Amino acid sequence: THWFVTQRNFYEPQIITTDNTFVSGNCDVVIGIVNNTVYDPLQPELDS
Amino acid sequence: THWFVTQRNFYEPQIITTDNTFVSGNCDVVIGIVNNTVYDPLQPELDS
Amino acid sequence: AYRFNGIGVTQNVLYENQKLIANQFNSAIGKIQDSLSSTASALGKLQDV
Ligand SMILES: *[C@@H]1O[C@H](CO)[C@@H](O[C@@H]2O[C@H](CO)[C@@H](O)[C@H](O)[C@H]2NC(C)=O)[C@H](O)[C@H]1NC(C)=O
Ligand SMILES: *[C@@H]1O[C@H](CO)[C@@H](O[C@@H]2O[C@H](CO)[C@@H](O)[C@H](O)[C@H]2NC(C)=O)[C@H](O)[C@H]1NC(C)=O
Repeated sequence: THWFVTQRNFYEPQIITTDNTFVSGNCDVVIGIVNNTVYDPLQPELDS
Repeated sequence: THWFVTQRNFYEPQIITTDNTFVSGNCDVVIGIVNNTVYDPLQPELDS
Repeated sequence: AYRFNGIGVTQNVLYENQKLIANQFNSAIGKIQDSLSSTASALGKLQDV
């Protein structure tokens, strides 16, 4: 039901963030891509 | 007296930060763990 | 994606080129058949034994 990111050799699920991910191109370019929230720790830290 | 972090193969110490470290779990689990203040490079940049 | 990452070429270099990579691979496997169809001289390493 919920998406995560994890180290391939041992299941330890992590929150999908811009610390755990990087970007290239756009959503039209990649085969098999899906829709999901990418969180960012800087957001509550600015807002609070 | 002070806690630093360095690469394994040549002593080049640094202040411990959330850029130098990653988090998992809590202080119960890790045999032989210690305490120190982790610096957060975002806080002076939010506050100033 | 991992294979390419194992040679320091980041995962997205596969995904931004995936059908091109599969065409290069399909072309290369095709050329193996034509090479092995043409001649026995490649298998000298076995026909000598
Ligand atoms: C997928 O993972 C999420 C997050 O851990 C699970 O959702 C949580 O479920 C527990 C009960 O098991 C609740 O206490 C949490 O409040 C839920 N959190 C959120 C963000 O929804 C979810 O149960 C897992 N999905 C499946 C099918 O197991
Ligand atoms: C790290 O610091 C914590 C406090 O943040 C220490 O926790 C105390 O531990 C003793 C022994 O179990 C307890 O008597 C106290 O009640 C604890 N205090 C709190 C606030 O939890 C911990 O011992 C320190 N550990 C090391 C290895 O330095």
